[PDB]
Amino acid sequence: PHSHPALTPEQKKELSDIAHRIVAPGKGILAADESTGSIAKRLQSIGTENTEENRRFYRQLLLTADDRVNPCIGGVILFHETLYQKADDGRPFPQVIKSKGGVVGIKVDKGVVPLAGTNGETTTQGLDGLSERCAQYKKDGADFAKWRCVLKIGEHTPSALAIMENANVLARYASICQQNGIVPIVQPEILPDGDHDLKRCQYVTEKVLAAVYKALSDHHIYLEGTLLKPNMVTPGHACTQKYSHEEIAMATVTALRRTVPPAVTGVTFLSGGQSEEEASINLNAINKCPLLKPWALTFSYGRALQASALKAWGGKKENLKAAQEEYVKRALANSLACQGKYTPSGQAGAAASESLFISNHAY
Amino acid sequence: PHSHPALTPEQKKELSDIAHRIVAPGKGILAADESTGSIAKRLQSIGTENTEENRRFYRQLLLTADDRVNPCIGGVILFHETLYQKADDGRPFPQVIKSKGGVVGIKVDKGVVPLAGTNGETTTQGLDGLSERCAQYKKDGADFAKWRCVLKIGEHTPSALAIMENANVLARYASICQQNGIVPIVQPEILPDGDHDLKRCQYVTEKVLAAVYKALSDHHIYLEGTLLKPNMVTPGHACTQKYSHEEIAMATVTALRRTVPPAVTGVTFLSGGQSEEEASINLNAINKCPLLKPWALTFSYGRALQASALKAWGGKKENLKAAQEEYVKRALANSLACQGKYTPSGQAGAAASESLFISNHAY
Amino acid sequence: PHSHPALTPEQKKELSDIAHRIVAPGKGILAADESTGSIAKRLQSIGTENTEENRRFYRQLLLTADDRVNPCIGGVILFHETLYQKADDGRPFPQVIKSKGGVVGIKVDKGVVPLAGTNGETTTQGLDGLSERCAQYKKDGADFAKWRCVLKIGEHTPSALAIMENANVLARYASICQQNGIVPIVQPEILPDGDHDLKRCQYVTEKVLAAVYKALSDHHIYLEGTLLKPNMVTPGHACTQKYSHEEIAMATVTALRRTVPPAVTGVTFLSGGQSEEEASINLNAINKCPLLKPWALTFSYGRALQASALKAWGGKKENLKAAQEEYVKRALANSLACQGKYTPSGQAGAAASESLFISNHAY
Amino acid sequence: PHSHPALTPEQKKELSDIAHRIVAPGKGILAADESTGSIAKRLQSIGTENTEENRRFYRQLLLTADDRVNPCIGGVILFHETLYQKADDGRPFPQVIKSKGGVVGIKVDKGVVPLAGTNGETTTQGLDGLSERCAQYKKDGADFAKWRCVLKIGEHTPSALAIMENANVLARYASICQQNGIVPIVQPEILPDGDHDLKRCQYVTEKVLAAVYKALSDHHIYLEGTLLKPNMVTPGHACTQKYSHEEIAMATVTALRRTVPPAVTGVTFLSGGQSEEEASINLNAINKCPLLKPWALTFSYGRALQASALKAWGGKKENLKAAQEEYVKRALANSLACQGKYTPSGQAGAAASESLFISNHAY
Repeated sequence: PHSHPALTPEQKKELSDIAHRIVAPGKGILAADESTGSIAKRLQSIGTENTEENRRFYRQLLLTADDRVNPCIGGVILFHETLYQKADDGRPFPQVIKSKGGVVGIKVDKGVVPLAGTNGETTTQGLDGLSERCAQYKKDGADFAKWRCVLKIGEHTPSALAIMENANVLARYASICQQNGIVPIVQPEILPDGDHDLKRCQYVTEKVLAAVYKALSDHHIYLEGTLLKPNMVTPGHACTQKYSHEEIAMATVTALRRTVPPAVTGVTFLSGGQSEEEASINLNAINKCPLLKPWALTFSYGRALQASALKAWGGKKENLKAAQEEYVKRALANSLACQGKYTPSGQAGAAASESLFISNHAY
Repeated sequence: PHSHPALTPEQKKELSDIAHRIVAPGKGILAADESTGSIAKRLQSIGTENTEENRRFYRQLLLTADDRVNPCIGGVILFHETLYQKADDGRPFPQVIKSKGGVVGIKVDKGVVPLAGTNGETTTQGLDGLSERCAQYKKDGADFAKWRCVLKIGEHTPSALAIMENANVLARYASICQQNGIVPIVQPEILPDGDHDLKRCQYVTEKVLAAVYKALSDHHIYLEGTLLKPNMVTPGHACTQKYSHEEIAMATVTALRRTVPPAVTGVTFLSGGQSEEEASINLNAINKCPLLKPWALTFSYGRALQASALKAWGGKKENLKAAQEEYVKRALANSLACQGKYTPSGQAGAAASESLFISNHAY
Repeated sequence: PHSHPALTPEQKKELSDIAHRIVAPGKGILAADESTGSIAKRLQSIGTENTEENRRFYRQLLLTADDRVNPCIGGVILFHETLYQKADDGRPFPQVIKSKGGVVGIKVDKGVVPLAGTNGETTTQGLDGLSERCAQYKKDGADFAKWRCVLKIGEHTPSALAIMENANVLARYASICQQNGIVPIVQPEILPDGDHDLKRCQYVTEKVLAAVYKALSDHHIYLEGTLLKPNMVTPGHACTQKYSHEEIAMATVTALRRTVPPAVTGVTFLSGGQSEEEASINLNAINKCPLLKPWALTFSYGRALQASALKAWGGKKENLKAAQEEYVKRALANSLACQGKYTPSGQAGAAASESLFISNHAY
Repeated sequence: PHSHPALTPEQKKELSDIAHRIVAPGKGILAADESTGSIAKRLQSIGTENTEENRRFYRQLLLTADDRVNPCIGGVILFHETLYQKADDGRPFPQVIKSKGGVVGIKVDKGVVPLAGTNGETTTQGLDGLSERCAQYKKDGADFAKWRCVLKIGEHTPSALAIMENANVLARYASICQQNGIVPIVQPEILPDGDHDLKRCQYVTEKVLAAVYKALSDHHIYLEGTLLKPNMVTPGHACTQKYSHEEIAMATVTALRRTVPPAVTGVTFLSGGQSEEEASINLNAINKCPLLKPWALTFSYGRALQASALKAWGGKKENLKAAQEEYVKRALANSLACQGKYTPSGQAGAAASESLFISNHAY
């Protein structure tokens, strides 16, 4: 082959520094990049009207939490709208985040689209004008981008086409980001839907990650200047078998060790519909695995850090401090979990809200 | 594998019918899809200002060609602007085209962007919202589309990356079109730049087309519902070895036979910076090549069809008829070219001219 | 990519000449390259002993069928052993084939081996020292070779690995043959085993063929100096669905039209467990198909040419002429069929049962 | 996709155990697997005529080294012949190796052959019947195997065909080995020949290694049951720029971190023409590199351990005592280097006993 370096030693350093700040020991990411529609769903759930001020207010609640959260929050992913909003104090949101020590992030993909000739499989769009948008994003304080691709497990899925196409689009996305001084989060999300077991998800996860990394190589991506946002290796939600958190940990860590080169700065896990406490325990178990993990493994949770806070809010202005507190709490818990210092680990008799698929009711 | 019907019998018939209609014996394609920036160039070089009206009247000037052109033009590629323009008679352009018996085409790509880490190589964007766009274009009279990818020959180009990426993006575009009833014209354009010889161009052409058709296969593309708009196999514009028309025909056809499968309805050739006459002589030669050609070998020219017409016009509404006459003659000339029934009134056709590269000034 | 001529003009011409001779109009291939274990089975079924002497006689009988066979046989695929045996007059078997106007071929693969981590899939060995074997084989009268690869349709097969691998091994084999002056017959054989219907077989046939030609292109294979020996697109042997011959014909032609480039000199179909009649009938139908077929569509039958001749001989030298006329009959019949001239023969004792049950009735 | 366990957890256990035993901290591999041809070269140099007895005695000299080498040698690669030879005490070589705590390895490839249509590139053969040989080798005491694949850097090398094919063959060999309980050493050898600089060598290695691991994944290879035998990152033997061992180590470690998954048990570097001292200094530099290294970084030296021992021997039995001491010292010197605890007694000594390899008069 022949080389024509995409980045200079100076470009690589900036990307590497940013990537390292976000996942520094004890820190994770707050995913509060819910689209106007997604957020509308949540706000509706807690009986609050999906209004402009309301959205700007709920984001304030999170980004304006007391200094207690600072060493826990390394990065915050915002939606295009939020990025251009102001706080009560006047300060534009990206500033509030930076003053507290966090790196500003922005979701740039434009949704998933169906791939013809498959069984409900998709790919993601958003590459058009990405360079210009990323250029403008870096200008407006943003440093890391988010892009979501989704894969499904089934009898004939994920197919080779979905694996190939999704891997390629991720590499294209990452390439443009790196050119604009923006560290790209690679997010090949494998859906926990179905009744497949643990090994299956682990096999599929390994296959997927393998393709992903080879594509990044083809597109000449500076891996140090990237972060991996994968799904935890877990059994399907409908799976009848039960698994210990330590099994989940072992599955996940092993899968990553067989595919993710040590050059990748970090792995920020998705909650994948797990409960707040469950997400912590699993994360802690992961960091507690006796296997050599050369990358940082932390969190990139949305609902798993907001659930209780959203409820505590309920759209009530007076519940401000109280709701923020629930978030500060989830914050600390996860700061300890990414360090394997989060005590809550050995618990199951009253920790899993999925015993229905274990009961005779599933047979 | 396992089948998952990308299209129904009905959908396939429509694509095939449209496709076949475009390249019927004696018919070619007029490429009038120059974007605002490219059309400016033309009007600028002749001497008329880049006015919207000047562009509408100009394009009218082509599409209003008397019935003589009817059996010649099977399709016309339009740019978005032109699509919603009306002729002086009040009738919208797509309808005018149709009343003459031609099929309306629409360019859908958004230009080429750079592939980081390459030697000036690019890919093409346009996929975002392309599905909804095609559906709108179809309701509006468009039955086929055009997407231009470009590849270059150089000491280290085209590389594996550019080849894979361009063929992949093309397959994507082809899938989105076929879903919406629009026949996709696949354009893997290899530039004639450089001092490379005929054999080099033939070689890379073969490696490009091969990757392309493997790509269409993976994406489950309906070949019968597509068309290939490639470059003729010729030597580089700065090459020293002079070749006969027969030599370029034989090289072109052999490369196609080695890569393009029989199911592809037709091959619409690009001019490639060739003079109006050169294009007709070459095309004619390819059709006169003794080798078996199972697909249509016709044209999809732009400059080769409107060079003189544009000139004759000179922006003056009074130059109208003569300008139009130039076009008809190039339409007729080529109509016979794609049938191997054409002959320039020379002896062994028109000769070759000022090629400083095939002279003492190239050493 | 970057060229590096694998063959000189003369080498290409040699290969092309040979390939074209084998598939001249009205001609096909006699596949009599049964391995020691294969011919043993057929011999034992009729009670005849499996000795080199018995084999030499059986092969002798076929190889010297009356001159009426000359125009029907373009080539004969022999097993190693036979290439070195002589006819009763002391003349080397290949020379007996050459004398009759036929081309000599040799089996070169070393059989299929299990693929790990698959559902009983395989690949084919035989590469080691193949270039040396081919140089010698060429010296000894062989002009074309045969390499068999087996793919099986199942709920999840052929897998991406089996397809990729089998295509790669074929391309390596072909390359070696072409470097030693021998025409390689690409045999991507999909088994009729299973209860999959026609549609399923066509889809699988199309996916596998695309991969094959991409690999051949990747390994710089000269298509004109190759022959493709595939399966006709038919329903699985266990399929309950009844299909007419015209459907079988349309499916097979459609699949080839969509994947086999026109530069391929010819397609030599194998019988695939069909009866002698079925083989002639389906191939005739194939040559009747109203679609454009740029390549010679012929036969490469083993059982479809011998089954009846084997029942005439029955191990007794007395039945020499009886056996020979049977095969002469089947050759003449397929010669018509490969030209779409075969008149399907009426009830001739068969049409209830063919020849090889195992035997006829013994207690 | 869908899994089909190529190995049972127990087989996986055994493979993992072997791989770990080989590269235990402070241990490395002695590559004494020279073919009859290669060794004859070394013997000629010391006026020793290549004979069955001489070879057997030189191997015995090396293998009978005093017990200090035991904690240095985790394994020894042998050639077929040697596996069945016995030391003067009546016990077969494999038994002795094991007596000294070492694991026995065998070279299984059948050498390289040229790839058609490339700039003199090659691929490796040796797969035919490999499983049977593996079953035999295991029976006789071999626990791991060696397969050499050669890659060359130049103006247009390695080519995609060369990367693709070699990576694929390596994977096929690995699959076969693991099925027989033999730990396969993946050896994608990039030649130091040429005048390319450090940057190019590092860039090429990364691309090759990425391709290799993608192939291993595709073929379902158990990484924990394999080892990697790569070249160190160094400029070509014809390069004129001066590089320090620190730059060498940095380039080397970096490339590995970017491509080799943490699951790979160990990495055994090969001599690469380097002098004995150069090898130890470089291996040590590598271990002293401040970058995170998840896998064991050791050696698999042949000439970098035998050089002075052969010379010392000089074909004189008296020099037996002498020769053995030279070996033990290099081994002890490398046991330390693979632990980053080695130090040169001032200068080195390369140009004095050889003048180096590449291109003095190269064959």
